[PDB]
Amino acid sequence: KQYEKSENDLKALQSVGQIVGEVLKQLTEEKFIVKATNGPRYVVGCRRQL
Amino acid sequence: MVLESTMVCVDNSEYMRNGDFLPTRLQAQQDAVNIVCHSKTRSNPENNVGLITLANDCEVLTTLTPDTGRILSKLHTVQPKGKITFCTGIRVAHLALKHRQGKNHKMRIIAFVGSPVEDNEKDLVKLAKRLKKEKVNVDIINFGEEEVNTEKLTAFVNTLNGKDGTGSHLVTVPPGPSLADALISSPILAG
Amino acid sequence: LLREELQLLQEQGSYVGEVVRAMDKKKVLVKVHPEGKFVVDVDKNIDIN
Amino acid sequence: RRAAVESLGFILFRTPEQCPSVVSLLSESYNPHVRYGAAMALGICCAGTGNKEAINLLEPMTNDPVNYVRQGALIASALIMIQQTEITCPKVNQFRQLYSKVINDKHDDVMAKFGAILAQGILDAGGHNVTISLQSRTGHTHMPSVVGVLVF
Amino acid sequence: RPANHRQLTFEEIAKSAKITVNEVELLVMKALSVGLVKGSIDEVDKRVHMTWVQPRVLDLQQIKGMKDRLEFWCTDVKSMEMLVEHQAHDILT
Amino acid sequence: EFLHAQEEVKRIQSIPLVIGQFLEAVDQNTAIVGSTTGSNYYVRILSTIDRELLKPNASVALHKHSNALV
Amino acid sequence: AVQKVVVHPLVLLSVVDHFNRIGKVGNQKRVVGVLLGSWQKKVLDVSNSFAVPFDEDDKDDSVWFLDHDYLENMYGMFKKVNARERIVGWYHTGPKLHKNDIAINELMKRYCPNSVLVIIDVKPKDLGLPTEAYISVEEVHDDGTPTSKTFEHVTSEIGAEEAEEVGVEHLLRDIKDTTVGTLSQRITNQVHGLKGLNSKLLDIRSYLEKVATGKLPINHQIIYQLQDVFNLLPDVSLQEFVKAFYLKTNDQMVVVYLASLIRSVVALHNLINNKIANRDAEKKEG
Amino acid sequence: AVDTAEQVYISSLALLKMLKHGRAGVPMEVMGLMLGEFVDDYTVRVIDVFAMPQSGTGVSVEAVDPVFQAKMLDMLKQTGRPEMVVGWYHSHPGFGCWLSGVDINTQQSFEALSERAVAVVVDPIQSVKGKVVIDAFRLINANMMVLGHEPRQTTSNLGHLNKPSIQALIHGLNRHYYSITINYRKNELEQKMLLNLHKKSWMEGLTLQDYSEHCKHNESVVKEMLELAKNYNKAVEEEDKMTPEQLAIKNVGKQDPKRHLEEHVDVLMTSNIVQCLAAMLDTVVFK
Amino acid sequence: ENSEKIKVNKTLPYLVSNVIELLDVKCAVIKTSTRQTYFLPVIGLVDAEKLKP
Ligand SMILES: [Zn+2]
Repeated sequence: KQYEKSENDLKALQSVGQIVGEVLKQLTEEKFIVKATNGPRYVVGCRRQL
Repeated sequence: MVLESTMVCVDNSEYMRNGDFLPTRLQAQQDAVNIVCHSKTRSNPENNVGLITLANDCEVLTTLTPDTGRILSKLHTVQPKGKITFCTGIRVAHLALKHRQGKNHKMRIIAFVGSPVEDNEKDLVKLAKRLKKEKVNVDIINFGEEEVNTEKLTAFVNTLNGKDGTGSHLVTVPPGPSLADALISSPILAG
Repeated sequence: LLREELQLLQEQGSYVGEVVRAMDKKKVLVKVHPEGKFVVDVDKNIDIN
Repeated sequence: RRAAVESLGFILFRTPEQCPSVVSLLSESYNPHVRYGAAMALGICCAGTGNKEAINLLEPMTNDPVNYVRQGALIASALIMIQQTEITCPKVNQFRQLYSKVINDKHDDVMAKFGAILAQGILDAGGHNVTISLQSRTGHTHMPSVVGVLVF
Repeated sequence: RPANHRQLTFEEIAKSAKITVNEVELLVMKALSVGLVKGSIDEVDKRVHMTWVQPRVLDLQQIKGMKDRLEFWCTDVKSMEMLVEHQAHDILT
Repeated sequence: EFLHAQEEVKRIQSIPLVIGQFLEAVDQNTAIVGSTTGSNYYVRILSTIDRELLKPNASVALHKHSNALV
Repeated sequence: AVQKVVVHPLVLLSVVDHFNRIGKVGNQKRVVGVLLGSWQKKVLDVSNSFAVPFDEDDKDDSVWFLDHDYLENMYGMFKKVNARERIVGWYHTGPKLHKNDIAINELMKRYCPNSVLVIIDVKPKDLGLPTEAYISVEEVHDDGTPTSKTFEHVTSEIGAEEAEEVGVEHLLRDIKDTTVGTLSQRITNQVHGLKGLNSKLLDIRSYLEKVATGKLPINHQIIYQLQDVFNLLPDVSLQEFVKAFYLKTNDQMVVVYLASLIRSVVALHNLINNKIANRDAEKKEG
Repeated sequence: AVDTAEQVYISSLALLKMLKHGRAGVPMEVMGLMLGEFVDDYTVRVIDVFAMPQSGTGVSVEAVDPVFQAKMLDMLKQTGRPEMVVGWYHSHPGFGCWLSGVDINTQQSFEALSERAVAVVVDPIQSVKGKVVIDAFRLINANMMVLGHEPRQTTSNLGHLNKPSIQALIHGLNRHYYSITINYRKNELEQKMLLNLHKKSWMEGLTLQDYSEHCKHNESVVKEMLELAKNYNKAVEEEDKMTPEQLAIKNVGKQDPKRHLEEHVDVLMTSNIVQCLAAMLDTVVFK
Repeated sequence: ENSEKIKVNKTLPYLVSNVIELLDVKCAVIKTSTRQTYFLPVIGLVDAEKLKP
């Protein structure tokens, strides 16, 4: 169980941090316009199950 | 571990609905399917077994699979009512075993006949020369009743494998209410 | 061919900066936009005058 | 397209005054392939002749930002000057400086300066004693000349 | 009647149906109520206008008229389409 | 050739667009924009943009690496 | 019911390569496979498809095979990789439909509630629109037929998707005459006349054929019905259908005066710019 | 190392499977295997593409389930064509498509099974209509850096490789990676029926239908946009008559002063649509 | 497992930060000292008992 939980940790070591932001408004069906909270604005896209 | 693909053909014809055999004909032939599937499993685990019927339509209830769990499921609620269908039963079983993958495995089929059939002798002799030109051995295990001292099946197995065939047999039905193990006790030895 | 010169847009960018005053040895002093100051070089085409 | 415009000199080597006048609009085409076969067509058609219009057209062909069209320009500029010295063209030393200029450079690619060493092999081949010719005294076209440069 | 100049007046209705004048309106509005006619009525001439006929079982002369008029439409469509195509073909190119 | 070249130009946007604001323009096919990264840039522009749509002050899409008007 | 089905190019190429799969056995085999899609709306969506084992012999030609287990495990694979995607029906090669082409749907109605089919043609001799699609309904007749269970066509086309646009529109590189405007439609203007003609040729051939053979086929319900529908709507009347032609004059009017006014002025203005830059560079050049 | 001529064949279904599966899972790199036939030394022929299932919710991580291998290849054995695996693929969806560290990590483990199993990268973002962008690669060792790496037969392929190209980091990954040319052969049956589809099926069913619908437009809807056209071709015009005046005023044709233009040509093309579909009226309506 | 946690923990520069909140749809939200807000669905080598905003 030590090997199990630490192997779960071993698999979990590869996750990536992700940027936190807010959506200003929706441009098109796929184009989205957000604002990063630390700084600049951006133009982004979504996933397919959102 | 001899190479075939044993195609069991169930008998859900309407004359199998009585109890002249031990509880019910369905249950005795169901345990016959049990012993032949475990017998061909111990004969080879490589080979696989699907089932087919001779009902209103010869339905592929099971694809040719090595596991017997779907066999155990489909031997229940079989709807044992309908006219017998034999002549295109050969054709549907043959093309079902031309839907195989390893064609070095023998097209071995077993047939369960417990009802009077209305075959033409010329149709079954076209089937005889057909299966001569198709490399198929079928041992037919008769059940129930027919035109008694069953007819056209002696003719079909005799015209099937003349001149060193030795692979197709005809297990006729014993017309006595006997245990199913006594019915399969000679087919469990050989053909 | 002018439309096929699109590998030019894909290269890089360029800064806008404010000049305080030049000095000797063909150089100037530039305070770019938010940052400090830089003693930089001229090209071949522009006049120091 | 490359071989299609390479066919021009191999069908019209009997007269060399034609091909510069008709490929003077193909030399500046859209892709490097038509430019490349165009350069090689001017190379194979004006090979045995001290043309000036061929050197005129092939002069800015060494400047295009694709490597192998510059390479084909090097091969064709070797073809224009078989045993040519200082009166048929002033471009003899002007290209002898050029091939050494591009081979002794480091930052140019291999496909660029492959033609440079190849052209220095061409310009000095046989000790200048032999040259190439698709033409004889008898009017008949010299067959292994055509076949050798064609497969080349 | 061949469905082209077929606006029927009161007279042939009152002659066939052998009913009087002020009953043919009931007669036609009954069929309009049912829907086995899809026309309309003027009454300055008592012309009951016909924009309808019942689909009827194809007989031998109906077979022949079907094939003949169908070909009549088909060859006209073809002959005019070929002229359109050939007249503006070389600008398609 | 020309229309396919026009659309081969159009691979530029597609999903990494950053938003600057239009500030000035030098002349034809050359402008000045200041990003929301605080600083200010001398950029080139695409021949796609209808030039009516600009030059008070417009939020405009920039490329990330090249940082040019799109 | 269904509004229309939307077929993507991927499934059609997934039929062509399937014919390439079974083109080596050759002997007697139609192409048959299983359709995948998404019930979007009353409109239908199609994304993917795949194969199935199937064969059919000559004597007692009702011998047909649909592997349930292949469907089970491979649909398990496709559901495992994509949960948005699920089954919508099946397809086959479709020269036409024959008599045995009801039993496939009557098998897999226990998978999709409305198991829709797709009839294509791998041989593009069809100068019509491929990817026909039927759906089975019942129309129980005035003659007291017990249950007539007939496939009926719902219209179809080829839809669009952003990535498959990149794919198809790069895989062509072949033909572009459109320069989309007054002439992107004229090729199809030849097509609409000519492809009314082909259908009408099928019509007259059928009409001549029913009298000869079928023993008295003639359609018996939908011949007289839809024939009188045909014979109730060729309006060639001349009372105000003539008087649509000053609206035709009005159609001419706007475009005539827009062209005549503005076209000449724009071309003239460009002549002004050309001749100014011609003579003012001529006096500097020469 | 010891190289050969660089050449990769395709199947037409492959590219479509690549774009669809790399689009449907876009922000995470989606694993997929690649299936074909090693014909010879220098050409490789992919003929089939099946995508891999996904797992836990993290970028670039990849796996090969062997029971999925057995069952998928078993289904393709009972499908008409069983053949040999030839490699794999994924996407680099936001960038200029270089194989990452995880990519070379699964490559050094995957290269011990097959020599020329080529890693391929689709990108459904940096391609719009005139790019695939097909992008395949091949790993180099580190043991053979004592020896050379440079036979490169059929030289055209390398000089072609350096043109479709950008970066500082691709330039940093010409080590560990040398690409390979990809080209396309098309069935004229398939080409002609895709031409059928996309030059005939953009016209709609029975083909009279939408052109008679344009004929329906030409007497009910067109007059409203004709009113819009006439109002535009008054309002734009009384200020674009100031334009040649001001051309005479300012200079001979200098830099762009301000916003507006003529823009009339587009409105006239819409009027040409009006007249052509009015021409459609006589043709369709009569006979 | 120790090889992987050697490959992660021997990266001796640890950017310090502050846990902003703690979602549960087991998910922690981070503002670093550079003031960049980060999301992570996977927490890592600390326990949710020892964490507070
Ligand atoms: Zn990657």
